[PDB]
Amino acid sequence: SVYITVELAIAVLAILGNVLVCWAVWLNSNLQNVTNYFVVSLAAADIAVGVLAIPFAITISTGFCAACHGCLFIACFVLVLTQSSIFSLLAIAIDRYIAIRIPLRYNGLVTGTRAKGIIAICWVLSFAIGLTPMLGWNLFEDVVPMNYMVYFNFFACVLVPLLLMLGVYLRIFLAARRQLKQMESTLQKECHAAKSLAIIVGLFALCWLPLHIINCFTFFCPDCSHAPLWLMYLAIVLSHTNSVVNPFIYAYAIREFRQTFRKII
Amino acid sequence: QVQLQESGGGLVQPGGSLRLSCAASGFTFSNYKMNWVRQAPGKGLEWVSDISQSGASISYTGSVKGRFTISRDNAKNTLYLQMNSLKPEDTAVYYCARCPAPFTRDCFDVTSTTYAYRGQGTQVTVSS
Amino acid sequence: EDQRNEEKAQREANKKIEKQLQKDKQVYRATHRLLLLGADNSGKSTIVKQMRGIFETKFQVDKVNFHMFDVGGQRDERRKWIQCFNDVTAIIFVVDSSDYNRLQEALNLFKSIWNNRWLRTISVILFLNKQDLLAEKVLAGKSKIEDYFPEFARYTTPEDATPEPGEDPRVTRAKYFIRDEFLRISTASGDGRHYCYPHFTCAVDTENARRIFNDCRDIIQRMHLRQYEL
Amino acid sequence: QARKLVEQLKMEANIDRIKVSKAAADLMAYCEAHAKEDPLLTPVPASENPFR
Amino acid sequence: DQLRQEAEQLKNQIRDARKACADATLSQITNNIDPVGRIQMRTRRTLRGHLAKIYAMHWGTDSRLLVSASQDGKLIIWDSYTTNKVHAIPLRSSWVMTCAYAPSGNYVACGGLDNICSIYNLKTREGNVRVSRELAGHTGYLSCCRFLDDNQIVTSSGDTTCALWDIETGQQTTTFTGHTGDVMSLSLAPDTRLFVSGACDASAKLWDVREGMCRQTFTGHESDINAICFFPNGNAFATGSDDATCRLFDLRADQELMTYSHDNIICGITSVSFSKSGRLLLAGYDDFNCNVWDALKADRAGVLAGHDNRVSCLGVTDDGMAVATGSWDSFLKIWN
Ligand SMILES: Nc1ncnc2c1ncn2[C@@H]1O[C@H](CO)[C@@H](O)[C@H]1O
Repeated sequence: SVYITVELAIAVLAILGNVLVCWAVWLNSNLQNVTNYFVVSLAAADIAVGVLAIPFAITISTGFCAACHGCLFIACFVLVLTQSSIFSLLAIAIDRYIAIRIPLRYNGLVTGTRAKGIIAICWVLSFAIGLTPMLGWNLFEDVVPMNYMVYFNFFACVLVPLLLMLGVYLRIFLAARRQLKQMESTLQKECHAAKSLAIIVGLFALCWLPLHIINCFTFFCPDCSHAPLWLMYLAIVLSHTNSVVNPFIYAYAIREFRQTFRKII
Repeated sequence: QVQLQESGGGLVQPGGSLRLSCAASGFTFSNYKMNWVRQAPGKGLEWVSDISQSGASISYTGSVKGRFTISRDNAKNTLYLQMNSLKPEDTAVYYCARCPAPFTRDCFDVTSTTYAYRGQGTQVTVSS
Repeated sequence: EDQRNEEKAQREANKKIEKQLQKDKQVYRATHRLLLLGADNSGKSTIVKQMRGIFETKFQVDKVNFHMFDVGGQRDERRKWIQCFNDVTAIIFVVDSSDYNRLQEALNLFKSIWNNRWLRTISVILFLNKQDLLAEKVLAGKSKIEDYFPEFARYTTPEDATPEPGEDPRVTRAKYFIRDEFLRISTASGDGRHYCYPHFTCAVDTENARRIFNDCRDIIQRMHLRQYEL
Repeated sequence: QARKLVEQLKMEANIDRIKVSKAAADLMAYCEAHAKEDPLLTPVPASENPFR
Repeated sequence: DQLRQEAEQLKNQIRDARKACADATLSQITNNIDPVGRIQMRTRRTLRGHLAKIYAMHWGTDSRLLVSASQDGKLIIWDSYTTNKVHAIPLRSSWVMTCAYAPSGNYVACGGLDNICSIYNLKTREGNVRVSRELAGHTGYLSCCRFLDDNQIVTSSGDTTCALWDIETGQQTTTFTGHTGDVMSLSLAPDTRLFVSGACDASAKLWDVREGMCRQTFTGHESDINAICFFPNGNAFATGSDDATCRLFDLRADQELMTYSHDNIICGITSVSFSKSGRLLLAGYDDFNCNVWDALKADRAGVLAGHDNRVSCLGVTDDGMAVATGSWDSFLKIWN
């Protein structure tokens, strides 16, 4: 299987991008603020998930043969880290919403202690969800409860994020239109804003949906035997591509930090 | 070494052309934007005209628009101001001040008898 | 290492200093500042209801604080002390619209402010005072704008008119001509980093604080969106 | 008014002068004297600089 | 007309006298000295803890404690040797323009746009640091309130007036007048018998504190004077002019001995100071980078770097073992 080559290439690319962003934070003070706390937390989550899960994913893919509960441990670990990434994305979306909705009280409502509070809450939630199988609810498909999968992970804790951030960014676009047509060719600013917000939300959805949709189809159609393993691996590499690409979305090409990493070279 | 002398000026009947000059000395003329100001008796100073560094852009006051041509000769360091078709109410002492900062377009050069980059003065009047 | 026992006291002093400075930072960030400005004797001291460097004012509004600044003790010279206001939330500019002669001086001051290097990135709220006085003067008609400004000869009120009861075509024309002059000044070169917020007011009004609140909210919203690079 | 400005010009004008050559020489042979004890000109050894 | 002509004649005579006795130039006579050589300045410490942009700073007498203030309206007494908040005094007026550290180290002073730079104590008998005296009588703002001793503070206002204050009575003892425009920066002499003031009219005046009168004048710039520093020998001094050029004058010669400028720079200066040996001259700029000029060859030894925004102040220790800079980014840096 080239599966390995692909996964490790994605992992090393994640390493490069996330080390880049973290070092960029290290090499500036103006780029460290209450908002950028969330960005660096997202970078840390991306690091961890790539670095550890991806090798763990290939190792579990190699073969289990019912060797006790080690496979369960690895699966729960990867679940935890991926969902931590998801919750980091949700948190940054919420921060953006509050900032653009209540600018005046935003400063007094977003404090450093509160920010650390949401970061810790997101991480503990990711842990307390991805360790759920150990409680007793019990390759990865060969071993994990598909009922738990469908009725906890997809149907709730990736839909609720997607819907919340979608609504938040729709409200952001509405505010952009309000400030465009109220005081301040206009038929292109709307196009640009729509392109931005769409591309980001749709990119997340495209890179995270396929695997869960095939999971739901397999859960609901036992007569439907199974999708091909190449479909499975394509969805897997898509998810890892999301993990690689988050920095590619967040502050990269924003003309704010992109210039910061541009001048070093 | 900043010196500003104002030639031209004097008496002339209404609607009789004139000329004026402000030849600086001791500072880089080409690097500043110039101004012309005046003050009639019983009244404070007031902006009249100006010119950018190269002379490409100009401005004017409402009253005299279309009556005065402000020309800047960078090489000779002398700034002209042609006076055309005078009116009786335009009599006042005239000055010439380069606003402080070179290489910019912001100026605060009309301080109330306190500015330091202002020329000495010149007198122009009108009578029958 | 006994000398390090004094280092212990130094560390304790550091801890206390930063403990106080934390609250200092919180309050300072929470506070909002407004640099007032305008020609002397132009309704400046009376613009705001006030029921709530030398002259400063604290007034809460719907659980938000504002710190207005009116530096009015110095001389006419402004080329130096203005540079110390590069990081204000916004500026409030008040002009007595009834003084036709002084209007040109106000115009030039505003242009200099807008094109000033260190204030290139501050948007300014705009207050025009004595609309009733201007209305009375123009209705009397002894004077005239055409006396001092030629552009008033061929000015047609824009399609975006919005008069109120009593306001005749003439007074509306005067109001919007002055406003359009200021808007032209702003739009001559803006770079998209700052604009102006025209307004109209009398000296017996109260909605002023609400107007400043709304203007500040809009400006900060635009600033955040810009940081998002749209 | 200016009767004091003219006098100030007078007192300023009437003052002894030193040739620029000698002025330069005697402003040079002080930086040529306080060179050994010059901190910035020659980096101090590690023990010398307390990093502060 | 009967007096303007006399003034012109006197000025022409003064200019002719300046031109005469000017054989050769500093660049002509010092050209045979070797270059100082590229310098390797780097940060040996950074200082954090401010609330807003910094304006002014000053070294102590012991070369270990320095005091600075920011637009936030606070005075912070640091300790370079072991970074520590020795004190944190907030002023009544959130605005501030300058700070000063008494040679004895038992008093400091600062002021702002409120036109009153007050006296602050540090040897409190009870144990609490409290303001001692507020000096009123100046009309404009203050751009320097330099100390002289435990009971005398030199001050220059923004209303073209500088005066020496007796702290005990808090009443002016002498008034200096003559500057046409605003006075910005002042610096004392090693013998504390003379001080120089630079004003926003392309002229800086030399005075005499004991007598209280202008002894000489200097005019060699095309804009206002932003900063001024006295040469250690007491025979010269430099000025930071907004016209993007630094010039040096000599009292004995009464002229301008040599000037520093280049086309690479189109930014006016903000602060200037001298090295202990005098060969190095530290010049600030508006582009966040602080140059170092060869004070005796008109050359540049290699600019510093690594500051966020406009550099506001600058200084060197009494012993010259370190250099400190402040900016609008609320940071304080210390260099080797
Ligand atoms: N059927 C599956 N095959 C492989 N990985 C899966 C499967 N279902 C869920 N996952 C894991 O869930 C996350 C969703 O991309 C990844 O960590 C992925 O490895």
